[PDB]
Amino acid sequence: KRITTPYMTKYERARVLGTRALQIAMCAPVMVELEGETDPLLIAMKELKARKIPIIIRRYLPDGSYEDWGVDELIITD
Amino acid sequence: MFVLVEMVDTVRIPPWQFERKLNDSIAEELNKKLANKVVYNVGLCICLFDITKLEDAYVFPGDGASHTKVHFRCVVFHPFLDEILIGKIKGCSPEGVHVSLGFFDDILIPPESLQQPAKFDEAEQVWVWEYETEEGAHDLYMDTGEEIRFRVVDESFVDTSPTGPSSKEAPYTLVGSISEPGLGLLSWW
Amino acid sequence: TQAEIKLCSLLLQEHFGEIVEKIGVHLIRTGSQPLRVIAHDTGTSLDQVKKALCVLVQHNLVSYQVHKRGVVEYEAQCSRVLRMLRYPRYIYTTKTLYSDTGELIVEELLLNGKLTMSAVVKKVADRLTETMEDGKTMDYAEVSNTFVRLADTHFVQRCPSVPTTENSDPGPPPPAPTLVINEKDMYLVPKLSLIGKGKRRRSSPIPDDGIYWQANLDRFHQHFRDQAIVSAVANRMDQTSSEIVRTMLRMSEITTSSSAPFTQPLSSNEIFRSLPVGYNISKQVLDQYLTLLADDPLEFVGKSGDSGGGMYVINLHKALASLATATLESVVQERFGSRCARIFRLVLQKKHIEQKQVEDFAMIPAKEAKDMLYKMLSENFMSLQEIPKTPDHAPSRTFYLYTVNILSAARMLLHRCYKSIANLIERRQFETKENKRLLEKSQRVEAIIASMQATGAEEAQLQEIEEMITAPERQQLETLKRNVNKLDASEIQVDETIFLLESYIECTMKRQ
Amino acid sequence: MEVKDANSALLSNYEVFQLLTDLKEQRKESGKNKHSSGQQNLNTITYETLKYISKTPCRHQSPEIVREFLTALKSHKLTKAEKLQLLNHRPVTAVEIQLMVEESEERLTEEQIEALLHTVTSIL
Amino acid sequence: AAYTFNIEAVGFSKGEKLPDVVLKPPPLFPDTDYKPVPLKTGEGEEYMLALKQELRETMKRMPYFIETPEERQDIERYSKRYMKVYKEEWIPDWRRLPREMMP
Amino acid sequence: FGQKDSVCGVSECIIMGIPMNIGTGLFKLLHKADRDPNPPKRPLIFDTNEFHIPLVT
Repeated sequence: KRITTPYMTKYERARVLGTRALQIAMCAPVMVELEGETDPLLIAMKELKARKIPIIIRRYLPDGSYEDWGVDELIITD
Repeated sequence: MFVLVEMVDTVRIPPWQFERKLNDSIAEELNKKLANKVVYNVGLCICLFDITKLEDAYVFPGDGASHTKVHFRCVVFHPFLDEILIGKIKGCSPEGVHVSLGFFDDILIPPESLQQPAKFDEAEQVWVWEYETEEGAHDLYMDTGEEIRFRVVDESFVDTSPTGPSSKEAPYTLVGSISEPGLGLLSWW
Repeated sequence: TQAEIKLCSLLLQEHFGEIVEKIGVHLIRTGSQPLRVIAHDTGTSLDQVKKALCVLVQHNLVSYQVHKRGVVEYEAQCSRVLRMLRYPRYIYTTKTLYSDTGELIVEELLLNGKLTMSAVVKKVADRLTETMEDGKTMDYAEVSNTFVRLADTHFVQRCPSVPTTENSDPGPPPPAPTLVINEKDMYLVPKLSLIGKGKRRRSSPIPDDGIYWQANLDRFHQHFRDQAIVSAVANRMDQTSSEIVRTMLRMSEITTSSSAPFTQPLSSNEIFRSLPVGYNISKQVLDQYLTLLADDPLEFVGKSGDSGGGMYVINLHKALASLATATLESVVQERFGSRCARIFRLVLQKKHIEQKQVEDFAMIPAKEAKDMLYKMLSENFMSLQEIPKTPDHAPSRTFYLYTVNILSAARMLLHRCYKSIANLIERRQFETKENKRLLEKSQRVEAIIASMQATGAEEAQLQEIEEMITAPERQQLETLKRNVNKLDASEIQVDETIFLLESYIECTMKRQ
Repeated sequence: MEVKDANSALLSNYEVFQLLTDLKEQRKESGKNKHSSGQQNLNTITYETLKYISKTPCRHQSPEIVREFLTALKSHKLTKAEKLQLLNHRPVTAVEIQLMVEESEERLTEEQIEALLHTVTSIL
Repeated sequence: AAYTFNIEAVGFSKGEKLPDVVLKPPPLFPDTDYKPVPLKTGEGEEYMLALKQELRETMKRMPYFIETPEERQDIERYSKRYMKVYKEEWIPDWRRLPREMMP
Repeated sequence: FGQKDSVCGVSECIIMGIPMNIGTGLFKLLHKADRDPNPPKRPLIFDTNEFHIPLVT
């Protein structure tokens, strides 16, 4: 089982959108059907709202044990 | 004369290659990086053999490319000591008989390991050997390079790097012997 | 003592191996450590630590004590590791003063470290069989008769003995048996009635158990100091005076400490009686010799007495000071030339001097005197003094007095000698490593010539090794062999400088 | 990069032949891009290594040939590296098995050497 | 050019004969005028030279020499078993050694 | 003394130019590539253990 918080924190949201917008700024395949949006940060936020970002967050507890969370299974919020 | 060498490595997979299965891309990127190069203490890597364990694909900060740590095995031209090979002759020299081995070029035969009844040239390039009854002193190591059979007795690693302030010798030299009975050209035995 | 640690690393790696020299170097370098931290600070397995510590404590290379809470803290002796180098001189001096049996006894002692009397006489009787032939076997009794002659002369002594646990705290065993050295039974040999014969290696319950023997290296150092002072007198005065000095040291052998500022006084009436009978001498000429050696300003002897007629002592610390001063001036003479050794002896005798005084006294011009002065300052032979006028200590307003201090220069010369032997051992091992392929090929061909040499050795195979390609590189094998022989000979002969320096640095210390 | 094992297993040249043959089967469907000189190096070393091996006597061999070859050769008191060279070079006379086997005149009797030649020529 | 320190405080009151500007660094091994004194030979000094070589060849075969094991060897050879020599193992006196020495 | 200073603290992470542990550096990201860990191995034909009983006794 996994004991940490099920909400995506604001730091996890910031870095997932950062790494995903950086990959979309290079020539990565976009998972959602974009509609003429050019700025890759907007494309990353549209991927985040539709839950398709291929990132696994590995949260390190300070003793050394870790937990793998998919981005599609966190509870994102405003 | 080929061995497996278990190596680990970090392979930077660029992000335009995410549409393709990771095992094919790891193999392609490792063949683009290890082929035809001499690793300092194991020898000359020919090509990848297989990938045996493939750990998790981190994304480092500041780059979108996914790095992953790969356990693999690779075939390597590393002939062990006292081993018999066959290869062509490139040319002769005052230092000895430069032997090509197909892909690999620097196999040198010293004069001290040539066949003993003749060890010297008449200020001519091509090295000679003398037998009394037939072909006295006119036998020769032709530069067209018919296949000879030799025996590696020494290998040497130099760490060929730009020595001195910045920002052509061979890193894998291999010295053999030919003086045993039965060796030499294949036309002689 | 970084030079000492490097030399001890080389000597342990040569005479014991790798995973024992790691433990020896760590014990020399850090000091008193318990057993678990020898394991942890080195990184090896614990069983290798146990085997390494036992093979070190066998040869008396590490000591051990008991402390609070029951821990055993080991400690290596750097001096005892350094004295592993003088083993051929020990084996040569026991062959000099005794037979080949007394040679092989001290050989088995220095090789095994600690043996019992029965084991060492068995091994000597076994190893003398190859030296003899035609049915004659060596027996134990004549070996034991030499062993007790060594034990009487104190070259061989007994190890520190275990305590009797039935008398000493009966109950649970302590972690370490707490060995104690008994002054009484050092040289009391155990009697043996068991006699026998040595096997000729055909390939086809102990009364003195626990009594172990070790070579007493301090007696060998005393004998070497005796030979040093004897050769010094033999080179200065005469052979007869040297034999008188040898007789005085022989009478001073068993009666004084190895470290004493002045030995026992000797009456000349027993100096006369103790001389070997080959000399035609009288009492009066002996009195002349003793009073003319007392006239020497080198002062190897002193009067120190008036009763009983001729009362005479021999000097120890002044003699070792003379020998160390001769070594320290010999190295300057051979390194810089005679005209600089003149300046060194001048700054030695006049205890303090200046530049103009050197140029006047030495008959050596300017730009060649000061050159040699400053070369000897750059090599720590010769100290400055700088008597100051003001407390500003400025160079413009003072006087510089040259000074030779023998102690600091002798310590410096010892530090150079250690690194010198370390460099020679480095060069020998480098040549053997770079030629080990030809060495093993020569080992193969001598194994070929060695097998069936006695039976059925045809002369054709003697040519077939010469027909083999080892014959172009037999030149290289001869070059390698003469290089290794010269490096081993120099490694031996630097120890003569090392001992003469180490005796002086040892005797100028008090240990209070 | 880091090497866990410099010498992990010895290879017959047939395994390397089969490896480069299977590498040729899926290559050259999309040519080089002139973005790095890595594809040039891979093409040259794969081509020239296969061209060298294709004149050795390790062509026309199979897995089960090597299986029965090591099976028949198992009972002769030889090392790994000698059986490797005997598999690679296909000796046909007796002068070269004197080379490929160390102390040939002391371990192997002349009849055993002839049986070894027969064992080699009978399978390959 | 002029210096921070005054040359006159160093010397050179004439102001001439300055030390020359070195072009090439001095060689690694300067030539020395003198040589070592040749060695001492004799019928006693030569016996130590042979005994010292006997000490190495003996103590490498004694059981006190803890062998280092062979590591990552490439091929096994029939010439390898000529090299390998089995040797009997000495036993420590456990009464003189402490208790923690026991395996 | 030779006292070794860590670069785990925030200010020296800012000095040495490495990303710090607070904030958006406390975790690590992973890419969810279509991967297959422990893939099947190519068989060794020559060097197996069953064909190579050792020579020495």
